Amino acid sequence: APPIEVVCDSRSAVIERENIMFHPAMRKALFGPTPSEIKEASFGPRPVTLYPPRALLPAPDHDKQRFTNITVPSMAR
Amino acid sequence: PRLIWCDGGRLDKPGPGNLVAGFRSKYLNHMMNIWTPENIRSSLEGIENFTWLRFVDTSLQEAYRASHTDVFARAVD
Amino acid sequence: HRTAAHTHIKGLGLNSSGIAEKQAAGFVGQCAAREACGVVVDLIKAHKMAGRGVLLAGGPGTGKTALALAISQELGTKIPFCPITGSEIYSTEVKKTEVLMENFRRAIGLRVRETKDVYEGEVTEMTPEEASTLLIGLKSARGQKKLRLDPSIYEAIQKERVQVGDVIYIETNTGACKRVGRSDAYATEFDLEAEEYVPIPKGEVHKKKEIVQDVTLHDLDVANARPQGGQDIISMMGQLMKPKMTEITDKLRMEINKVVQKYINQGVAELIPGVLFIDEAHMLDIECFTYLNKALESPIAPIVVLASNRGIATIRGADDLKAAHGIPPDFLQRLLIIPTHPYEPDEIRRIVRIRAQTEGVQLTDAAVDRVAEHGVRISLRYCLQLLAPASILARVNGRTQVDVQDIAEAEELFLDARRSANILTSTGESGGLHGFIS
Amino acid sequence: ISEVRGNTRDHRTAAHTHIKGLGLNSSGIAEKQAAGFVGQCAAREACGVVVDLIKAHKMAGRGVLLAGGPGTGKTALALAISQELGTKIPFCPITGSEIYSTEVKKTEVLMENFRRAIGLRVRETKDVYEGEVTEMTPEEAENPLGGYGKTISTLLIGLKSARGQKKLRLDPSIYEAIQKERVQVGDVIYIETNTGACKRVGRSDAYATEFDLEAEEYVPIPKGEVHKKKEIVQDVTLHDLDVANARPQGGQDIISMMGQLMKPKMTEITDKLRMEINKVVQKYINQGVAELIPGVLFIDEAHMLDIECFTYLNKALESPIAPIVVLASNRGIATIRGADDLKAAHGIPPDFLQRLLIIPTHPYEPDEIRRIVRIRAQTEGVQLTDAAVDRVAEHGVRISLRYCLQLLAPASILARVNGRTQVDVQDIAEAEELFLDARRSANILTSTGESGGLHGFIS
Amino acid sequence: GLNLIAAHSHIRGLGVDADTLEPRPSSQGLVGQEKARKAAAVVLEMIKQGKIAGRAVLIAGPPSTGKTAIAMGMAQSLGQDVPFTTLAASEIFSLEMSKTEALTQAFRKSIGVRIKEESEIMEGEVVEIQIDRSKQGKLTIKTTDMEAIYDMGSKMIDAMTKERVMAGDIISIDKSSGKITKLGRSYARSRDYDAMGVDTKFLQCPEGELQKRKEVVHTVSLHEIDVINSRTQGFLALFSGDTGEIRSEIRDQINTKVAEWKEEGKAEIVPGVLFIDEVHMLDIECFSYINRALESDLAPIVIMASNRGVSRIRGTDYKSPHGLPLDFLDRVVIINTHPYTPDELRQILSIRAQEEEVDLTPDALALLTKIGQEAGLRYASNLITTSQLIAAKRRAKQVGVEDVQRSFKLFYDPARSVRFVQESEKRLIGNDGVVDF
Amino acid sequence: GLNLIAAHSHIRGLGVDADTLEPRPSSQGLVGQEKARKAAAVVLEMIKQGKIAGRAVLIAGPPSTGKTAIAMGMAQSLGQDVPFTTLAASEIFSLEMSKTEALTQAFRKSIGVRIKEESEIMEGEVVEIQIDRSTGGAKQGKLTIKTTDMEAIYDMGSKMIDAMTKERVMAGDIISIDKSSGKITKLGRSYARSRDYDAMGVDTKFLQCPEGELQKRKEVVHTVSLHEIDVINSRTQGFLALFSGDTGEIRSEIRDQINTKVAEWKEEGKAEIVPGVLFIDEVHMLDIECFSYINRALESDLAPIVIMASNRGVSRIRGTDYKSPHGLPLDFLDRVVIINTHPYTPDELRQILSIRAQEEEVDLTPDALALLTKIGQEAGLRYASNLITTSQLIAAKRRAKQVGVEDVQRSFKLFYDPARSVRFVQESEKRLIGNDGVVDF
Ligand SMILES: Nc1ncnc2c1ncn2[C@@H]1O[C@H](COP(=O)(O)OP(=O)(O)O)[C@@H](O)[C@H]1O
Ligand SMILES: Nc1ncnc2c1ncn2[C@@H]1O[C@H](COP(=O)(O)OP(=O)(O)O)[C@@H](O)[C@H]1O
Ligand SMILES: Nc1ncnc2c1ncn2[C@@H]1O[C@H](COP(=O)(O)OP(=O)(O)O)[C@@H](O)[C@H]1O
Ligand SMILES: Nc1ncnc2c1ncn2[C@@H]1O[C@H](COP(=O)(O)OP(=O)(O)O)[C@@H](O)[C@H]1O
Repeated sequence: APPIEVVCDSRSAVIERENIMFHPAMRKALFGPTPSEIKEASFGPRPVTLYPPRALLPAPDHDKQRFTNITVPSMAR
Repeated sequence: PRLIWCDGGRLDKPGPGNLVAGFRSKYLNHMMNIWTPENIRSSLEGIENFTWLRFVDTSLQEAYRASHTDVFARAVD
Repeated sequence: HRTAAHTHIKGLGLNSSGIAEKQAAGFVGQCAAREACGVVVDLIKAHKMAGRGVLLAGGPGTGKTALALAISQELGTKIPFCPITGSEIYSTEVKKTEVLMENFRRAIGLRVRETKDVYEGEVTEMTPEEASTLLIGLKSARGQKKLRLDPSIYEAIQKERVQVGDVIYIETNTGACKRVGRSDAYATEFDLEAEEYVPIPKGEVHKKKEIVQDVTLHDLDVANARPQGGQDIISMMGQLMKPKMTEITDKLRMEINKVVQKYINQGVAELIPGVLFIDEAHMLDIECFTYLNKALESPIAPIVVLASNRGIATIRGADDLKAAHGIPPDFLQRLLIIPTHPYEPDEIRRIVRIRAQTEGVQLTDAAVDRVAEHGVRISLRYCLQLLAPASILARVNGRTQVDVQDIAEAEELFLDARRSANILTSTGESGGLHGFIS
Repeated sequence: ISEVRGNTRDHRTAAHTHIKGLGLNSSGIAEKQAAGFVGQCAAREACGVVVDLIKAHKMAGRGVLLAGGPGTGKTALALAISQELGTKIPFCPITGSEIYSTEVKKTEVLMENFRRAIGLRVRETKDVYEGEVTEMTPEEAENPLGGYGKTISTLLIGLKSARGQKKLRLDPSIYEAIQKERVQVGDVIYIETNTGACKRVGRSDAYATEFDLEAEEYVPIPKGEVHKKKEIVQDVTLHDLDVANARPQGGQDIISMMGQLMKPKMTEITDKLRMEINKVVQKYINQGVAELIPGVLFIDEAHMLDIECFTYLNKALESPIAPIVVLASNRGIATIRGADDLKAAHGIPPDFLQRLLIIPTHPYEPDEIRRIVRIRAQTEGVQLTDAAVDRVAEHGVRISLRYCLQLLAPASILARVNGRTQVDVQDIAEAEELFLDARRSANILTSTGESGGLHGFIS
Repeated sequence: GLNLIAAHSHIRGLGVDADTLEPRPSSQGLVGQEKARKAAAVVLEMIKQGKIAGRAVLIAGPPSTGKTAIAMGMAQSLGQDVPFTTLAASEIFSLEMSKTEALTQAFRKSIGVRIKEESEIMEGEVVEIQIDRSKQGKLTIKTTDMEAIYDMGSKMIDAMTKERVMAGDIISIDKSSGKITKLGRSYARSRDYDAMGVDTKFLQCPEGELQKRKEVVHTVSLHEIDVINSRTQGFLALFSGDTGEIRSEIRDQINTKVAEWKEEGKAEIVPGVLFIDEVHMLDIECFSYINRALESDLAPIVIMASNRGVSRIRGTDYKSPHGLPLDFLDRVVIINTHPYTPDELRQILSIRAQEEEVDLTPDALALLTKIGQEAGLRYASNLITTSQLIAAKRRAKQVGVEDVQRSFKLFYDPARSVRFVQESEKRLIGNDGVVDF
Repeated sequence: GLNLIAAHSHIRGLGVDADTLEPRPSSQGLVGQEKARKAAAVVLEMIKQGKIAGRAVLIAGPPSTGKTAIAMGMAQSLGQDVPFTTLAASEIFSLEMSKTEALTQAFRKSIGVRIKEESEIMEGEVVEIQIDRSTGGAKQGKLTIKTTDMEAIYDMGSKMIDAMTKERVMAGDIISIDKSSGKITKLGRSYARSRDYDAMGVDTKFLQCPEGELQKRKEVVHTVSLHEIDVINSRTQGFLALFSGDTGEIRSEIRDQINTKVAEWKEEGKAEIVPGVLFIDEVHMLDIECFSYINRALESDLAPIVIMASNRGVSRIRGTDYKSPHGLPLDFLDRVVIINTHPYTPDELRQILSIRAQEEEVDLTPDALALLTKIGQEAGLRYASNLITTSQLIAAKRRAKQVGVEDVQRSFKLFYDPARSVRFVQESEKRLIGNDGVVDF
């Protein structure tokens, strides 16, 4: 299921939903840097830091099925 | 409704009608706070409470950022 | 205006010389207890108090908590008053000697005066001046006005989605901003945009008002321990990361006293010591009368009005000692004990009249005697709980005032505890298929 | 920065300061008044046999009980064993009221204390290049790759320690260290040998004044070698291996950077992990690298363990890798705490008691209390006359042993306040009324404290 | 100003002679308890010496006799140097940490580590940030007296960038570590902006020399070192309370390093005082740990109080003197107290009068002495405030016989409350039944 | 579909008259009980008044005498207006939180706030959508819609075109563009474009075009309790807690501030407070630690009326050891007002069995109904009400239409009433585990 949301019919409720339930600072901190940011950090004249210094997503501990639930038949069977 | 979720039902949204939430935010998070660097710098010289802060590898700004973010943003730091 | 069990209590009803007068301000009789509670109210207002204990004796049915609400409305809205029962001290997240200190820190009050300068109005331009400072013109329906912003409040405007002509609400002092909506002059720019189109405010742009407002020290303790509300976004998980009550150590309170005394010495805030009303103190066990005997000896502790109705009972948590009031005599010598005597039959009728003219239920004098008969012969809490159903049996049968017949019907529709015990024992004789299961 | 004080480096007097060992012969026969003890011959001989059992590595799950009344010397024998074994063999002195936790089951803190009691000694080597960087000078290759710019075959680093400097030729894939760690001229680094990726420690102290405000840590020059080929003995308890395999210390993600950021919680450890760690430690012993060293788990006050704990102790002592369990019980016929049914000896269940080598402990003679008083007095430094020694021995025989060892500190204070240097009879006769024992306190409590009234106690 | 007149406010130290240990009667608040105060003076003089580790001193006696008064006198007559810890026994029974660890932390708080050092800090108000985009830069800082221009090289320009320092801030640099700590803005730039932000707090300008060096004497406890080394950012745990069962290997490493600091002359160990108030609330599961924690070198001189007579021990079902097990009472030393003569009661009420600035006629003082002899101290001391307040209601300066009799008439002493309960048993809920008239 | 016949699916209200409060003997399901239903009618008419505190009415009586029946009648005779909350008194003993606070939340769940504010919505079939994404983006576009009456063209903002490709509005959908927020709830599909839908099921519902104007204002009425606002103002996004129970100890200053703002909402006329009903089923399962809190939560202005039901006679109180009537302490029995019920006369038993038979639609011969009344005289209502459902099925075994004596006498033969079960236990002692012994033949 998706998480329960609030049906409140103002614009502020939609803005607060898209700033809490999505909250792009944590998404940027979790997945990593934009390739434009990689280019401007790797063609510059001086070394500069990145706010996600590497991709902070943890490595999944199951190789064939990571972070989803969507499986498929197995050529084995 | 748009009264509770947006206007003045939330005790944190400092809209009109929720006249407390500006004052309470400022005078609990920045004036009367024991982690602001002004209220640390006066208590660092002996038996007092932030005696130890000189010896842990921090600074005043390290402690002040560490005492207002989440567990998330502190982990990104 | 809805009736509670203590709606008719307005104040203690004293003289100018501190002498109680009968049938005053809602009370009927009960002279010495109201005189003693008046002395208690004067002690709280005198500000020479760093922990005093007041116990209220007397059985159930007498007016113990009516005295406490009389004190709470005698102090006013200014001085804080925290009523907690004994059973609220038990938790599953903190120890029960820490919820006591949380109630003591909810008792003390800290009053701060502010002059909030609010800014309603439509944004006219968003002009970054330096290359930093960004001017904003706030157009009202009375006139626009320029405004120079700090480079940190602009990063709070910019997090909100304010673009061209959104009406906003800037706090000047606390720096708090809210986007109210899009102004109706730019309403039909497109035709199915999705905003909240609100009109331009037809007042000032710079409204200056002052607000007196209170803060309890427990709120200071919580706001200095853990980040609260504003930037605490990881709490939406819930399991381990929720704002669980944590063991606030003595070092944190010992520093918050330093900071609050600093802001009192600057003349910013004012200090007001409060009242902690712990009701039904027999539910407090001996692992808390040990801690109260220490925590009342601080130079910061508020006054504690304890209430207890029991006789010589067993102190909870230590089954091998009996004591008066359920209070250990280690602690009972601290307390100022006030008696609360029962009610004479000529002092119940006035309670019936006052409780009747509180609910609006008017009734003849031949029924006041019957309600007083049930008040003498059964109980006081029961006779006062027949004035409201009998009025329901009054306006249904084509009447306005309550006669003897409606109360004679309500005494059969609404049995008390005593006659129900008699039916439970005598009528419910055999324990079988159609009997009660003891 | 930190100012050093030139004061006297003394030590503090505890209750077991004077104990310095068992004081045996070369044949095991005890000798009275030696190394702190006075008398107590058979118990010291049996504890010497226990010490020999521990140092002989034949103990693999034994159990030793210390009976005897309170104030007779069980903890004294325990500290004597711990100081006799030394420091390089572990010793974990838990109590009975320390297994009760609120994060784990109480049959788990026992197993973690077993793992604290076992040590593992590992002998290895350490090969590092060390010191402050002077040059980072590349060298152009002989055959550059077509289609690229620079082609560098060997990168040169000049490392300068505090004793001698050295030029170093390296494989060019040190560059990914140097760009990621920001190593410059004047930064001490160490280069390992198994991988070869340098990690900066800090800016040196010689370059602490080229700028004025731009400051970080200014670590000094490594005052040692430039090519360490140094061997290391390393002692790790098996508790540390259990913790480091169960809860990993340093990770690179969000949730392990919340795990070390939130509070560390004791968690129960599954038995497959312990079985695997035992199976691999017993393999590295057979390779001849690591030495297993068993220690002592002195569970003091063993009558506080309830009947649910001895059941787990039977399993844990039947394990092939287990230390000795020196219990300490001072009760006679007692009710076991868990099952309130059986009145057993010592608080120990009769099933568990058969495993235990029961060592007795006898009361002290009325001419040995004065020798203990003399040793305790010359331990603290408090000197006193012989009639004072006889009076303290009188109080020791007639009242208690622990009470005559506590009339030495207020007597010394009143002595050097009154204006003397040694303690006489008058100071002890004055200090005996400022510090009552338990007996006269109970006499005042019963006689004067008649009943609960105004000026009375609360029964 | 967060300091109101409590019960323990007139006791400014122990009040004995420091030369020959003679407890003169009326000195520093305390009155007439000469033998117990002499014994507490001997205890205090072996505390400040600090050599003899881990004793245990029980203070028995009836209630309302002065067992916490002598403890607060010993707390006041040590100063801020030697620590002290007021822990009532019901604080130990927690739901996040067990009894053993929450009582170990009571021992770990009462031993201080004292270390003296030199703080090389730099206050200053920023005037002009000058960055040379060529790496180098120049910082201009001023105080109320001086003004200087310091060079900057590469990376603290980036620290300024990460801190967003504007012209007008109050920065502070710890040059032994090198990290910018922005303290806020100055009052000279409050006229500049109009709508301030949230984070900005205004401060005065720094005064004096820029480079401030000062010898400061830090004193931490071992509990501070234990909690800081618990987890990564664990320093806020000792303010919050978000810590639990700390492992024994951390405490072992910390005790080893404190011994190593004492060897190398960096640190000085100052043993202190643990005060376990109302020790009879501890169960046997706690005394079995106290009997071992008083054995190590790092153990404070424990002072404990008690009230109860021959009572049961909590956790078990057998009576014992003072509510303590006898294997623990063989280890402690006991200082008994005694009830008060009326000659001492009169001047104790006089001291409680002059503390609360309440004037008393001598007849009222004699009447209040008789009330204190017939009811106790805690009821007699609670009648000074009430008589003063009733005198304030009828507008009289000095309290009199009438006001004290009024206060005795209104409020009940605990001697008459028992007769009030036993007089009317049918209405108070005894154990089963209520009449309700 | 989720309307399976329960043990109380025949009660359609309290059944009493609302003009003279006369309990007419057979209406809306509740049949037979007269004096207790009149007292419940009086309590019900003083609930909807609102001008009374939280008081306490104790429905005491023997087992199976219609106590949950009267409570469910009062629940059905209020509608979805005044908040009725059931609370079996063993939901309080939790582990996520304490016990007194779990009781406080159940008090706060029954004080509604009813506020009424307007929205602007749009009905109508989409005629066509054109979106100018040409590399371009969501910049401009035209939306042509219609009702049966209206027809219109609108131009769209960027943050509306991003909601049109979000819901994938086709040419023929029946959408509801809430204008103030921008959400799109497709009410269905129009019938007239049934050819234009290929990626749908073979069985797919189709609506008609909406009738009336295309731009109208709705006066929706919301009603949320104080516990709702308490859980909302407790975390960052904390309303999920009241759907997952993960709320903990809510600090009391939040409840105090919300009790202040509700009064400030009432005095400004923006709101209205509706006191609800809290039904504490089986109140004898509370220890004295609960009663020492219910004695004071029934004191404030904001307290719902508590209705509660007790079976026990003179029994012990949990937590303590001393007995008391109804399992309740006497200082709490001073607060409550007791309604006593009575056992049922046999003709009332017969017509209650008649209502339970007509509810499940089971045909009965009058001889079988007489036998079933004779059984219910000796074994209670629950046994006979289960024999009805058993006897219908036993008649359906042998392919019959109406049940008879030959099926009630089989249901009475297989399924023992509890009196004969107690006799079976008393006459089979040595094999049933009493406390100690097991004998095997
Ligand atoms: N002097 C009084 N005048 C009017 N009503 C009173 C008076 N004393 C008591 N009451 C009534 O008593 C009831 C409260 O009893 P309470 O004090 O709560 O008993 P307890 O404190 O034992 O629970 C209230 O309904 C109030 O109307
Ligand atoms: N043989 C001994 N020689 C010297 N001192 C002793 C001896 N036996 C006991 N003591 C002293 O007696 C004191 C109390 O003995 P203790 O070890 O507490 O008994 P237990 O082991 O029963 O607790 C200790 O301080 C110890 O110094
Ligand atoms: N010798 C004394 N001189 C003056 N005041 C005293 C003296 N002894 C006790 N008091 C006062 O009596 C009160 C009771 O002492 P305390 O130790 O609290 O009794 P308890 O031991 O029963 O707790 C204290 O508030 C203290 O101020
Ligand atoms: N007046 C009534 N009208 C219709 N059915 C009733 C009536 N009274 C009781 N019942 C039926 O009897 C059964 C028992 O009632 P209930 O209130 O559940 O018993 P208890 O009070 O023991 O919970 C219910 O299933 C209900 O259907």
